[PDB]
Amino acid sequence: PDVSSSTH
Amino acid sequence: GSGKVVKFSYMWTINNFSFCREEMGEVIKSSTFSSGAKLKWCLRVNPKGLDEESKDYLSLYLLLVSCPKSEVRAKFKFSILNAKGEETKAMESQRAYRFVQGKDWGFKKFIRRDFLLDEANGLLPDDKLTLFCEVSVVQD
Repeated sequence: PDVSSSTH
Repeated sequence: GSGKVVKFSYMWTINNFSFCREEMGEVIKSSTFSSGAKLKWCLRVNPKGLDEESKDYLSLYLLLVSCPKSEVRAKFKFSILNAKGEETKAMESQRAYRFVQGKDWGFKKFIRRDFLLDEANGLLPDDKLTLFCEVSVVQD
């Protein structure tokens, strides 16, 4: 897991 | 002949990486690259973390610049190419993620800065950081 966005 | 580019690997080298003094939350964008037959992408790295949670980390993201439809679904894997040209420190999206125009996905804590510096001989040959991003486009 722990995939994230830096835009949203 | 109905075809599609369903997989591609983008290699990106950041020279004089130690010279990159951008502070936490500041970013480095790669040039925009396309995948073929439509889709435009770019990479974004935060040399000193995106935020406090990742202050000691380098943050790495894949951005969808443009797509013909409303979205794009894709699996991705980021890694670093070492001195010997081999892959190391690979991290992959377990599943595919839903990208839309202008949105990115990636790893906030891809790798620790002190680790990258300690292994500079191997991970930063000539002070160059080479990143590898392999993408699997499952829906256009």
